[PDB]
Amino acid sequence: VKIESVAIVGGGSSGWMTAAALSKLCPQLEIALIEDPNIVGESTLGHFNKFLHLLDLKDEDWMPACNATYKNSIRFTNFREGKGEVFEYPFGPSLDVSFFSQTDGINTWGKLANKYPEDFPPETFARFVNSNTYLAEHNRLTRNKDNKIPNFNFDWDTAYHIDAELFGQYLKEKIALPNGVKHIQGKVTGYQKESPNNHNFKYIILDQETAIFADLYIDCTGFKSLLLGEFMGEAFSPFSKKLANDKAMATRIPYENREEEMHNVTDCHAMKNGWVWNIPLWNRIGTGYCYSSRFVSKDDAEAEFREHLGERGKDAKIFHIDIGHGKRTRAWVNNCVGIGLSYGFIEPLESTGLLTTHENIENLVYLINQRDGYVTQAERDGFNYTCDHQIDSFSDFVAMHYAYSMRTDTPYWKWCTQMCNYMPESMGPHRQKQSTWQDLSTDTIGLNTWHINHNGISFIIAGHGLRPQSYDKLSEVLLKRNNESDYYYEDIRKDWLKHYESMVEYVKTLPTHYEFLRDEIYGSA
Amino acid sequence: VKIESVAIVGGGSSGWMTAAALSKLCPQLEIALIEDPNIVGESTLGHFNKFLHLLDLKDEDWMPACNATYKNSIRFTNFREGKGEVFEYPFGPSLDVSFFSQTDGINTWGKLANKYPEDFPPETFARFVNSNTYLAEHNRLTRNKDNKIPNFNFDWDTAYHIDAELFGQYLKEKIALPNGVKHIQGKVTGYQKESPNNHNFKYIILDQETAIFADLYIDCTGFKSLLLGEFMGEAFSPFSKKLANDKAMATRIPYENREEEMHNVTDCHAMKNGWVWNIPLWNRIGTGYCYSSRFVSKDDAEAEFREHLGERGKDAKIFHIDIGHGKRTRAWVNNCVGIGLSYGFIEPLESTGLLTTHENIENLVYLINQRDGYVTQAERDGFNYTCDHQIDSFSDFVAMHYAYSMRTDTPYWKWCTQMCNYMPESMGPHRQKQSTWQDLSTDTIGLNTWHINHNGISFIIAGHGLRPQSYDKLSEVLLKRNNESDYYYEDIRKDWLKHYESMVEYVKTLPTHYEFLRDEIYGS
Amino acid sequence: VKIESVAIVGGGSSGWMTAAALSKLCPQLEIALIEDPNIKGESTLGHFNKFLHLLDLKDEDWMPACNATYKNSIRFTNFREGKGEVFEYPFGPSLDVSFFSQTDGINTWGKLANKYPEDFPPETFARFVNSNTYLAEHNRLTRNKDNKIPNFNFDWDTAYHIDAELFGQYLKEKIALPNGVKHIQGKVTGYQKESPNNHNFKYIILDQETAIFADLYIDCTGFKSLLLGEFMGEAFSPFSKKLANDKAMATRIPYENREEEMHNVTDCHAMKNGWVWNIPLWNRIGTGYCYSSRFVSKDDAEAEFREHLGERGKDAKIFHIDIGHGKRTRAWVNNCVGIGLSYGFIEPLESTGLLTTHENIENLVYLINQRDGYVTQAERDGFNYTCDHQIDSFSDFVAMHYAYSMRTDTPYWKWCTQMCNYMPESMGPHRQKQSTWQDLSTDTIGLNTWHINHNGISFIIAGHGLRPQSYDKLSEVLLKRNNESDYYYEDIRKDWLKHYESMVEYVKTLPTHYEFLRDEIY
Repeated sequence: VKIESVAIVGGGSSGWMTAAALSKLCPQLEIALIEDPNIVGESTLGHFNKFLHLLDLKDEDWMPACNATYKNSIRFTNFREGKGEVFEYPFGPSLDVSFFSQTDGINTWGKLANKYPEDFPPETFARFVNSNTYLAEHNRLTRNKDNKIPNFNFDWDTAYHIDAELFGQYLKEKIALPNGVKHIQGKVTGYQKESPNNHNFKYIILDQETAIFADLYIDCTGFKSLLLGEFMGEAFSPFSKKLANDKAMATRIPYENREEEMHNVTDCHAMKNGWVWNIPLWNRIGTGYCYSSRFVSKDDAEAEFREHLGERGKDAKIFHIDIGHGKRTRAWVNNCVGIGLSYGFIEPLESTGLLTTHENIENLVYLINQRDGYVTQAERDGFNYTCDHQIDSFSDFVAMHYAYSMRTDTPYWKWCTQMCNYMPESMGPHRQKQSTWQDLSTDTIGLNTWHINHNGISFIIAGHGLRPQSYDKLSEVLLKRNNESDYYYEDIRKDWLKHYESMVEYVKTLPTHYEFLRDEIYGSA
Repeated sequence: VKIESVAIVGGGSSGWMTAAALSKLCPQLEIALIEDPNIVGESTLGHFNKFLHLLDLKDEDWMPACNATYKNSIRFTNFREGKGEVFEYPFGPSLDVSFFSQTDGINTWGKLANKYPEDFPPETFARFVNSNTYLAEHNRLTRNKDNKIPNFNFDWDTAYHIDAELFGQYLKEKIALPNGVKHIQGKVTGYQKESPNNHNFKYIILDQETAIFADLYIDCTGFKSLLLGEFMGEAFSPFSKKLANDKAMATRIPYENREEEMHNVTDCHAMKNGWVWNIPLWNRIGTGYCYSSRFVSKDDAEAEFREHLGERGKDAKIFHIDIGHGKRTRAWVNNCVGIGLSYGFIEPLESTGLLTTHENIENLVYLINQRDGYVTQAERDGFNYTCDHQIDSFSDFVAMHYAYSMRTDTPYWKWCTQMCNYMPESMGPHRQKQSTWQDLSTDTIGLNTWHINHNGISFIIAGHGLRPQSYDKLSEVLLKRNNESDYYYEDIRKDWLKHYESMVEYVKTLPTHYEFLRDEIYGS
Repeated sequence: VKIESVAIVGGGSSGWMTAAALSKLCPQLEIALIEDPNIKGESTLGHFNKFLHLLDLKDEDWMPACNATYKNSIRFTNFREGKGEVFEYPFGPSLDVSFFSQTDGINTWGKLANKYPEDFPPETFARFVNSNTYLAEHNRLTRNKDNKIPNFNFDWDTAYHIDAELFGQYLKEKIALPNGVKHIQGKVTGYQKESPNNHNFKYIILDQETAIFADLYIDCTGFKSLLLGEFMGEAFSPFSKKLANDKAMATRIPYENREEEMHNVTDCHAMKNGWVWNIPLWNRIGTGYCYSSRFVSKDDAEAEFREHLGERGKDAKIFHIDIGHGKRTRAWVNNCVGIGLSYGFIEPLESTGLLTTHENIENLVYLINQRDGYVTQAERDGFNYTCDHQIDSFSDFVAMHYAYSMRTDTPYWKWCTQMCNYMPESMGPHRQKQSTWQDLSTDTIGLNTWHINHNGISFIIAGHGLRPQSYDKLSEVLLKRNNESDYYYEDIRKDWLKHYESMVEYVKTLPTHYEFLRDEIY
């Protein structure tokens, strides 16, 4: 019954991330990884820091081995109104409450925005609640030893841009192979079930000859989903009802001015039929268009993409990917687990690429270390529920980036903002597992308030130009009960504007992203 | 593309309340109101104070222009047992915790009721948690300068009896027209959609000739629901599964003793097949029967109503109204929004008449002021959810007034209390959006407790003669674990009974409702 | 119109428990109990103490009248791994927080288990959070006058093993009959509804002759469910989707060494196709096999059971019962209420036998004392909701005892642990009324935490060898955010191990269960 041996099929980031984690955190396991000899930049979340910490990986050691750079924020260019306007979702555990009204809490920024519009445009919300914003905005970095950047923790509030394949190659050479992971070179061609009615793999077939025996098979074969989707036949739920993007093209561009260009951030540039990601690495920029075939041809999207990239557009080698934008109905089916794109994928607008991967890895390590590799159907059902809940949460969050945009300038954006219904279940009599659309609507229109329970939504709807109270006369009328006054907002305004001007001056004395990497991590170029 | 111009169809309270609010709080809007030249008293909630404050309306200015009087409570005569018994739902932000046991909180009154029944009949719950109750009970009023009436704020804890048509006429002359609302006299006869697939109104037609162009059309046509219901074809969900009342008749009665009769309160008198509202105005009493055609004829209901009104019943002119007791499945459909009875209506047992109106107005003003009139489908879906949730909440609350009655003396009351199932979805496997029936049942029978989360339910089930713990031996047994004691209830009893006797004495030194109105608002 | 008179059909524990409660707490009621002359041991919860306290019943008076003994814990032998391993669910109002990390709360024991495995095996969770555990473990009892056993209250944290029939006979003679409950000897043969459309009983028929008139009819007829199930036709929802056990056999075994054997606890011994209960009474041990006919024959289950009982297995008289393992879709239908097995039943793995009974009795007493016997449809619908919610909760809790076992040694245990899907609704878009499976899965795999909201689940999954954080490196990494340290766990370990060794020494000076009963009760 017990999982004693594991066969991982696939050797990308997902394969070696799984092999490394299992080899280090589950030493009781015998592990093999099957990789086909005969066969690109990505940004991470805060979540990634937990994975790195669990594997004892120091920035100094692994970052140079995969052209990694630092990431302090996701930047949204052209998303609100399609006129080059910018807003950040900076990394942070919690909103800095330092300049908040005692009585208005999180709603303080919105009242400032109503009273003093010229001083508090949408891009000021992030600055007003998160100082990581300043590092991102002026492309600077610091370990913040003396806490001179408020409520910023370098280790945990800074994530990474990585070459995922080289990251895998690092985990392979340094963690997996040394810990006795058996590297098997071969193509998985077929499988044998245990019996007509027992749908567990008895073994999988390598090169139409060799049978690989394992207690648990892990599918790290990406969009193919060879073991979970094909062999075990698990259905695929697409996200096409709230997310229109079903295609991606990707490319590598050389740096023109490497020091200036190697940004502290993943930029997301909204286009006519989707958005383009910008991922600075040590040696190059990784960039791609996520678009909707519903609204644009492959040829038209590529002409768009090249035009958008300028001179570096013309000779850029572009690779088209068919993206499984959705999830399998289950991650763990019989004696096979989907880890990475074999299970699920959200377009990386919230740098969610590796989420499907390290979440499932940590949840697998959790169950295997529970009772020496013994697991019940109840726990596997729990694994499926936990990781299903998560990808549904994140897919709704990503959908909100489109839903609240002001853009109606193309049929794509007219669909996203004016036609698509994001709350179809909301008029029914039953409470939804995924109810953030309903709850946000209640809090904003119903109660005229934000809440720290919006962890992330607040930065997105702020950047799209929404406020908890849309007009000041509304705020005024709520003070009238207990004969209160807003005059102290004049002091919050003056004091904060002063704090901003001096915070920018201090942040300009800090090393640039490139300088920090050169001096602290690389020691070179 | 953004809402720059608005066409409101319908005058009345709803039409002019919408025109005034939009004209003042959304100055960027071009506004027109279409009213058909060829064509009553009602009570408000606390909610109404927010509306008045948003429009800067001072009591001195608007009250005399629409025969308005003050309202401190909803009074329920004849609802528990059908024997003239009375209980109040007084206005208040929160339950006054002053005489509550630290350990029993809200359940203090119930334990007093069990221990000292003669001293704590059902009508004492309201007195014990809200002092506004005393103003309502002795027909007195005060601005409470020095806070000598505990936890009462005159501005916000006092609502109003108004003539709704004259209130609209005030908003028209003083706010809407001055702020450039374009008054168009005409009958809306038809409409033209934008295209085969675009179901937005391209324009609406006036007198089968003139096309009115607007970015957004607001339906204030009342029960007709001409734009939302008829033209946009939005379905109607009736409340007939929990609320039986589908008819109203209404009348105007002259005062016999105006000073004595012009009450601080909306009285709701339960009858054989529904209930009669009493709304004191400056110059008259507004009164009507809400009834169920399922259980009584129009002529039987009218004979009932006239008998109930006494001598003034005989010559009273009575106007019969067909009430759309329910909601459209959506308020905002394409480029048309329902505001008022065009969207929804709950019989005014909880003075909820204007709720469907000022809630939707405030939620519309909120979205229009967000990004200069630009709104997403997500926000309109949010608007529909918010205002649907609210009318479902309030319709359940109103249903609870019937459900928990002791009355089984007519087939109507036998249906309300013994036959109607108010919790049909509750035995299924899924959690309901509307779960107050389920939650109250769990709190009372399951956990033997009330909660401040029952904001309002507590006054109603208290008045119907329910307690969180139905018998004292139950309370006794829960203290027995850690050898704890109730002896201090003797002191809560004596101290409170003293506080009541002296509170009535103070309240009797205050001006009467009529005196207050005469001296502070009118000057007759 | 209001409940003035009540007819209880059935005279077991359920019948007389109902008659006694109503007669004492609802004096306004006229009460009759109909019992069939030709119709001829169980453990309780803490909740039973509330019932006893409501009826003013002192241990000294009622315990000897029904061969009652004391019960401080449910013990689970052979349930984790099928190798004689034991863990307790001891009685307690709350988890004792005395040795908990301020920052880790309930997760403290789990971190100790990871750091110091040899010192904190699964059986130590109960010891670490509940001292009642020590009384149960060393078969001792005390009134704890000086609170020398932390967070233990003798009156409320000690329940009972009772002969349920003799308990009913006591309530009959001492409370019900003296309070004027009218005892009617007869077989209920039929009924007449009020009209085509009014489905209320107008009366029920006794011996095909006599009509019994009552405002409210209470069905205490057990699995028969004559009034609720048969006459009112209320459907039965079985629990076979989560609980495989559909059969029970039961027996009486004499004591070999009564002093040593008369345990402080209900033992639940997991077998090949179910589990055997051990209920010590004053004069005998009551014992039975709950099993699944799906996985084992009646003859095979009985051979199993006799073998398990040893020498006194061979001559033991065994009584086979067909158990209605489920609930009626409603308890209160028209003017008839199901109380006891007529409404619902969970196999007594969580000593839940009397739950279906005293909870419905207390909920009925609650509504009747509200407005002098007047009740609305809303209140009756509320009664149905409350008592439906409860039996669904408890049936899920009982299912968790199987679901999380390590046993795969028979097809029965392979089914319970590796095949049965306990969370079928969980992948849907709607939130479930019953979502403890979903919420426990989220708390453990999702958030790597336990919660006091698991009141009881924690003892079961702890005993099955599960931890909130499964490995220590995971704990380490979560401290790293807010620069926190675990150093102080060395002191929690040493301090607690000291407290345990001295707690065992003190508990050994206390009287044994038998000594306590002999000196205090008999």
